[PDB]
Amino acid sequence: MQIFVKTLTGKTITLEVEPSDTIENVKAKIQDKEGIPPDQQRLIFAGKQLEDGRTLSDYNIQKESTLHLVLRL
Amino acid sequence: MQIFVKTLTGKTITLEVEPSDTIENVKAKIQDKEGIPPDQQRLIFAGKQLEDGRTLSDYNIQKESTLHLVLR
Amino acid sequence: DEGAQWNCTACTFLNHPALIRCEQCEMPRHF
Ligand SMILES: [Zn+2]
Repeated sequence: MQIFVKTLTGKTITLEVEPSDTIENVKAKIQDKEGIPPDQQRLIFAGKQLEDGRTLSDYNIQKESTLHLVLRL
Repeated sequence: MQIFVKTLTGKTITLEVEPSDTIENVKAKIQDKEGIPPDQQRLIFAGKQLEDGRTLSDYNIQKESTLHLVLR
Repeated sequence: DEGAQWNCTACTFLNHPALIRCEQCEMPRHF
């Protein structure tokens, strides 16, 4: 499936993912495309910050869901 | 019982419902009044998005509760 | 020390404190 990743500016990123991919897998995909290191990425879906180890379906993130990306220093 | 559905533009809509009505029943009722397809309706109550599985009583939605209609 | 979840003024949706606009309806956070 494909999902979207939206930053605070509204810039949207398109990822191709399996519902089985972990949040770490997804952060690495964001890192390749965007150059943000995973430890500086906060992903947020349905008002909750996601866990590195957990997977996309653990959060019932499905095809075309939009995750929000927020920085950290 | 009555409940209200407030849209993102201020419009408040009055519905006739039963506590045993499912979220999809509620969406179909909104379709019947406003012509919005259920597939485009998100219902928000008490900070939570309501899921097609449950009934109003599941969500402890009582007489004259206001739901919020988010179109997506 | 980031802040509590906040309820959107437009739809009540309970948001993560790091989001500046409502995740559901996109209304900017009300202060
Ligand atoms: Zn909202």
